[PDB]
Amino acid sequence: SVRGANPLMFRANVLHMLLEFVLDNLYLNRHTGFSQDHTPFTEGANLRS
Amino acid sequence: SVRGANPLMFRANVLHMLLEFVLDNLYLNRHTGFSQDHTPFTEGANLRS
Repeated sequence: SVRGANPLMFRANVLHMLLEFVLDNLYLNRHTGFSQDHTPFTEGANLRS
Repeated sequence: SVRGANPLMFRANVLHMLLEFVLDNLYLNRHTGFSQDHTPFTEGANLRS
């Protein structure tokens, strides 16, 4: 069945999915500049672009 | 808008305008010649041309 799955491998497949979810979050955030606000919604705030 | 100005930039605008005023007002003063008149409402004064 395309719409079916065996309940006896739920734990194994869920924790393999957790492994891939960790391995796709292996990066470093990079500094990408800022710009001083000109509209008065947030006074003096520097927003990342 | 073509007729708009940011109210957060008013002070910088006014300071730049006063700087333009002072830099426009940097001159010396010529001694041009003057001519004596004989006016019934200004007797013998030495008015300048």
